[PDB]
Amino acid sequence: QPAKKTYTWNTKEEAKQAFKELLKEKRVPSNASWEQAMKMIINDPRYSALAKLSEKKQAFNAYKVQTEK
Repeated sequence: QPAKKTYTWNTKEEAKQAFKELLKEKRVPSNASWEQAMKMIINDPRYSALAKLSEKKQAFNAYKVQTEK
């Protein structure tokens, strides 16, 4: 196809994993707002790892709690 490469997810852990790993690669800070983290991660196809934005936010919030303390 005329474009970049797309990722594919089948298990909730894999999709949630790409979203969390997506924030890690985006260096999202633990104090980033869903807007800053979501945009920095949406630019990446990993954002498609989650079909619901509510789960996308839970993974982002969990991502900050995993890179804090």
